[PDB]
Amino acid sequence: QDLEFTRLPNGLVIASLENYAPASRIGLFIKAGSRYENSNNLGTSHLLRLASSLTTKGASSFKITRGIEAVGGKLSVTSTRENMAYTVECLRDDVDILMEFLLNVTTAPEFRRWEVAALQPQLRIDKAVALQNPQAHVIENLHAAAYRNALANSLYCPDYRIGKVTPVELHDYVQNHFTSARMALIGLGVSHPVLKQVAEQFLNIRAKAKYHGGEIREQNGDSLVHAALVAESAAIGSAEANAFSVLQHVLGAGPHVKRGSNATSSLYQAVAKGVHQPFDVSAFNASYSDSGLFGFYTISQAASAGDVIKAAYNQVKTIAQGNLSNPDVQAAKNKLKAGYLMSVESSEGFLDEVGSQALAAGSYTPPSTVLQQIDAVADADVINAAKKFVSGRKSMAASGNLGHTPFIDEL
Amino acid sequence: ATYAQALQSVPETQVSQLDNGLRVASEQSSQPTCTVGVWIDAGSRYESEKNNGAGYFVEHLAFKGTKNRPGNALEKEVESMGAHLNAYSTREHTAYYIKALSKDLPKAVELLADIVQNCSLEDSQIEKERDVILQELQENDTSMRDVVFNYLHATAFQGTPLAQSVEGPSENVRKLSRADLTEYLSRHYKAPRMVLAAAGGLEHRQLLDLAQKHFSGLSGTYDEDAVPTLSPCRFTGSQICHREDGLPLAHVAIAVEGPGWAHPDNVALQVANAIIGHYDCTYGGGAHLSSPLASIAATNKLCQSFQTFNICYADTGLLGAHFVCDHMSIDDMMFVLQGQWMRLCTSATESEVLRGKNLLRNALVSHLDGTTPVCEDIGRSLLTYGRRIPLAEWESRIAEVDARVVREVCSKYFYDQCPAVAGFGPIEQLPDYNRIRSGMFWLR
Amino acid sequence: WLEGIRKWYYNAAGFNKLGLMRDDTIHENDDVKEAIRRLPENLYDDRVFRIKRALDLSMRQQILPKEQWTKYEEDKSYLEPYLKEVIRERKEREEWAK
Amino acid sequence: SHTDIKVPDFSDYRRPEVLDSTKSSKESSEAR
Repeated sequence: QDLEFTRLPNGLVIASLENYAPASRIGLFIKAGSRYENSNNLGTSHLLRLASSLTTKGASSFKITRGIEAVGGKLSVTSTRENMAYTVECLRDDVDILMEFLLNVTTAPEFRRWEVAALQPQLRIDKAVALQNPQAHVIENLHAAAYRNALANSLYCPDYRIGKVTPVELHDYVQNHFTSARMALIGLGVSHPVLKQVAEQFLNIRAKAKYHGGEIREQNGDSLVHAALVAESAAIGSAEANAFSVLQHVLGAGPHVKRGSNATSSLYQAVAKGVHQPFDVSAFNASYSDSGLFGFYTISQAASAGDVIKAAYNQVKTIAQGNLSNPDVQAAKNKLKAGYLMSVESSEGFLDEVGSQALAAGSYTPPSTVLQQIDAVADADVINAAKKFVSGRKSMAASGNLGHTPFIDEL
Repeated sequence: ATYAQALQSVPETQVSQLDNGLRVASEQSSQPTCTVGVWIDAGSRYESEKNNGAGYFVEHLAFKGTKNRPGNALEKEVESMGAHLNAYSTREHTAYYIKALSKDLPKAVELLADIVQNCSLEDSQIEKERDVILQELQENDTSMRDVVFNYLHATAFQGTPLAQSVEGPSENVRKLSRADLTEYLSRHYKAPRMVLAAAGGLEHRQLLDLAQKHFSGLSGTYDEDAVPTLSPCRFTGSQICHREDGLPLAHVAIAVEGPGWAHPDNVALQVANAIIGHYDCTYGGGAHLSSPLASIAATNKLCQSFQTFNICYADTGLLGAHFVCDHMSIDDMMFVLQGQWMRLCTSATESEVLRGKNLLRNALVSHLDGTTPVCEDIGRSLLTYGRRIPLAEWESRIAEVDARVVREVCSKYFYDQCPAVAGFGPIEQLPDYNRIRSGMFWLR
Repeated sequence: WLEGIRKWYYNAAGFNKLGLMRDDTIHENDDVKEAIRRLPENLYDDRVFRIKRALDLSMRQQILPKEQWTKYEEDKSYLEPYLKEVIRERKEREEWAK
Repeated sequence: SHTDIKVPDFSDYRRPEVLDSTKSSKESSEAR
């Protein structure tokens, strides 16, 4: 079948693709990420990721939990700095139940304060777990430096707001962003007019990422240095941004082979020529509706990172000068064509690509057309892309034992 | 357009076989991508104490050069095509596979020959990866989870190969030879014991033309007694208690003897585990969850995590659970965990069984989403069961379940049995095995 | 008339003579503590004083003047809105098991 | 390491019915 798609006069979107799968899948995306938080109501969105499965006007927290598990369904939340996502899974004989539970969470939650207060310390858990993975320190402390207010906001609540988030801020945040204009309802293995029936019946309701640059240095006790160095980018959808996406793979954005030596990654090889001590490196490419970021992510030892980062910085530098050949670029295209299609292979990874476009575009982009956009990329744009990285103002962030780590200006 | 009618429209699986004994299968879909790989009936179970770790050691060098694609030349063709490449190994089974596009099939198959067939195993690389794997063991010494299961199999399956690890001891890693591997490869990698299989946007017929092109050259025969066979292995009831108070948390794992792959009561048990479910401290349901174990654990904070596993081997397996908890909270868990098992052995209701069944339905469906896990399900099922089972037949087997089935089956394999137990960390509070064993029955 | 009878019974009971309200007196119980826990700090911290004052009276075996006694029409049912909620939650837990 | 950990021989103490590593203990558990 083909992906249905439309829009409501209230600005709401619907899609549908009856894949004939046994298990349906429905996902309500939205533009209510963490960038929409001011300095006052921080940690709000982290509470909302957990505020699902709470009391509603349509049902209680107990009915929701068991009513889902009785049919063996699923309920999961995903967030980005821009977008949020409420998603379900179930069998297509059980769609109508999960919707009634889904919308009561989204549309009309009550957020009774005691349930909220019992939920606050869960933040300390979900945060500190995900910060075991050291990248989450770096990336969060990185966006705090590159950008000022909006996209610099953390997905994860800071420590001082714990037990201070009110229901008042939530309902405000609900009413201020959970609007039909910002939403995009999506369903797979499901018919189109059903979601029309649901949305018309129920969902029919009512800052800038200013770049600054800078640097963070989180000295900690750990033998490995985690570090990143980036510059301002192009927003998603620009052909300019596709050039970075190509440039990302030219440098090598992680191994394709298990335990491979990353033979084609110009960075990992360029570092290997200088360094002979365990390391890792890869291309970082973040994109957003207003802006994005590009550069590379670093892992090294405490007494060798100062060599690794310079080598990566020079490899990008040579490519900006003009040192780049077509087949190298053609290879990165074949990678990018693969990275996209392999992402949307599953129902889930597909589902993220559908509504992201739907919120960021007035229509779904078929993947075949995306492949055409890849081929449209010129090698010179990829070079001018690298020029921006070198010439543009930088943003930096690290964590570890920084006894030998340089700064921006030394690079 | 119901659940059953979607099961009806599932693509039927193709199969075939080469003259040299090799098996072939596939599933066609409308995807632009495709996953293809090889699945072997080889692992550490087939290994002796002196070649313990070989099958894991080969996992490195298979992607480090061949007779025709020496060195890293192999890696360059994969990354050139944008595909991925991956491997894994188990105590029974080993698999290499490629994740690539629909058009790039004939090169994917081309490599999987040259990987299996012509692995040069360069002596320089043999010594490099020797150092690497000793570095991996030091890392896996910290992955406390992997330690427990490795300790667990050591005790359940004493005096047998299954007690071994996939990686084997560091000694054999140091005391290994090229000759030991050529013996291992020339013995086990035979077409009859192997499987090629795929899934995605391809066709079965396309796969055959490449199999004969490449895989016709395999050794489809062997000497009178070259290929070993697997006897049953001796489960035993035992405990291992690796005390380490310096570490802040306590991993635990208890289990019993399992049926095996092909035994039909595996279905009923996957429900029984699913009734108990699984938990981490990140799940937001908390007290209101259905599994009264998970409900209690989130309430009283008896733990940070637990789960329910059923590892299935050729004619036996492990059945039990894993859990993490503070050293002042173990005795409470083993008193509730065993309670739920004995609860089911004595009295379980259709509602919660029905709750468990609906979970098992979704897991199989949700697990089969993507060309990769599908061809995994093809590969091992053709090795374990000999065929593949479609979801229609799984559902049919589920349909024959009710409360009566669960009470009986759990009573066979939980009630008053001699389990295996494992611990690692401040396990001082851990009940001694006669108290564990005391709670494996009731006085009711 | 019954309203007049309800009123007389209230004064006959006498927990107005100790300045208490009705809901201050209810039997401590699982469904109740849940409801009490959900009270706000203002209303709760008032409940504690209405009680601790009353106990200080019964110790002395005294009461308050008529000017401070609780009036029938002023008998606030501050706890029932939260309590009837809890009992509803309980019956769902029971009904869900059945 | 942890993989170097192996159980010693208990066969001096094991019951005679369960001294064969190659057989399934279940068949005589009912008798044991």
